[PDB]
Amino acid sequence: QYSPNTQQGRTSIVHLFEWRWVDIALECERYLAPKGFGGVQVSPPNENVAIYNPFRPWWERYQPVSYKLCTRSGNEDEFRNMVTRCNNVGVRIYVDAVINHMCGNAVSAGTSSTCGSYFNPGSRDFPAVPYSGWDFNDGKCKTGSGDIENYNDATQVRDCRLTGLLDLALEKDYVRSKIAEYMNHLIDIGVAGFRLDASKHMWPGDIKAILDKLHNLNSNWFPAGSKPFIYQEVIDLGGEPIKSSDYFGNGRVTEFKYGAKLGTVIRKWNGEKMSYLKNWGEGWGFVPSDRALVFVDNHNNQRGHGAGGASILTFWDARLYKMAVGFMLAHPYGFTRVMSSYRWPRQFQNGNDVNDWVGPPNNNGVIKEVTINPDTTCGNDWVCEHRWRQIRNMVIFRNVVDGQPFTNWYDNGSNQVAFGRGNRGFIVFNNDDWSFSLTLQTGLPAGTYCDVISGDKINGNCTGIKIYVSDDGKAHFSISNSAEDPFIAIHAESKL
Ligand SMILES: [Ca+2]
Ligand SMILES: [Cl-]
Repeated sequence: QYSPNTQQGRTSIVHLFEWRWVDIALECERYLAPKGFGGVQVSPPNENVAIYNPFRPWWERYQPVSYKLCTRSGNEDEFRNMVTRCNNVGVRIYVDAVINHMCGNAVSAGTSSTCGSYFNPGSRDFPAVPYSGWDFNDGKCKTGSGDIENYNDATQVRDCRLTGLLDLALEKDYVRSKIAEYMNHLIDIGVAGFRLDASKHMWPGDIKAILDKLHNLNSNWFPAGSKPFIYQEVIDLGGEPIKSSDYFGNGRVTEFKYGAKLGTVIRKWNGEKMSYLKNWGEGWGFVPSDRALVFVDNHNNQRGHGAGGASILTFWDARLYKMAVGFMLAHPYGFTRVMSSYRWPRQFQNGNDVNDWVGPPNNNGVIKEVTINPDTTCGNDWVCEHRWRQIRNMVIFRNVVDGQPFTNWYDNGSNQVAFGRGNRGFIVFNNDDWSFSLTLQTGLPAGTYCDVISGDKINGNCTGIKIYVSDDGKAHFSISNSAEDPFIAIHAESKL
């Protein structure tokens, strides 16, 4: 469960949030595979409630109506096609599995679903699965509202409705079996793993019982005995009765303290400084590295919808975001997930974005295609952070230094730090309000290296900054606080 099942040498996955299956298939072949990306986390592929008030919000996809592979992203044939083409190129697909609940209990009965399936929340009827009143925790929940009212009671957090969402009775074999049927369908199609949505709202033991029903990965692409990669979304900051360690026996867990603390440090909130990142990782109270799925932002906290709050860095904070992603991608702790989003009309009112519900770029509800510009950036409002040179090059940096130890740490006692990864890579950051100019020990073999943040290595030459490492491994670095990107990164494969 703990191994990503990525191709040897690929160390990150990217969340292609709300992308269509045909767009992902093309991206796998034209960019992800050649650029060395390990895999793609896709949006929930199962049928969901079509919500028109507000107009097709991104969160309607977290309200299942059935397990049919029929959504705004495409149909079952398009999904299968995408998994096949991506696998044939070495890029894995990870499915966002929404198995804790069905749709909101107050949603109107009818066929307002992405596949026309009929459902009736009020009477607990979802014929397309099928599920009935007997398959929900209505009688198990002990709160007066039937919803989760207090997170200090670990029992209601698991048996009651997360903000009205009908809660599946995951202790029942029938329900466990319907969910396994769905997941095994995806596994046999070729998916390498899953993100278990709302894992905090499920009992570790119920989750385990489901995973015990799962097939090994498709033997046409994966070695015999391969188990699906499992990462559970569990928001565990401080002081809750539920701990993310309770879920270590099922697979990895999302470490939400990672992006929250990286955000406060890089923003320099409340006296925090980059020099404190010396012992980043478990030393900061994070889960063990081999059980961590890390990221700077995710789809639900980049819009103020989740763990981290206002400290979270996103593409909106382009300069600081690149630096945070760079640090994450250079640092050995955990398995990294890169975010890929779409722009929406942010509208802050009283400190809150009232347009945080807006779904993906679309035409009358039909998701727009991802168009690629001549400079490799995307159009149609897709941000495509995974295509930003600084980010894309750091994804490669992580691949090149995979397995190398964390060494040669340097810091000025403030916000100017540097460190290397064995003798395969070196990275330098300047987040102080003054310039950095110093000769550092890089642990790298002598030679001329291209800085992969400012440029690229293109046919025996660098398009950006060049760094010269001496016989003793020392090298001079100059970064002004006015630089577009206040950090420099060089590695074995950017060497001239
Ligand atoms: Ca639950
Ligand atoms: Cl997540």
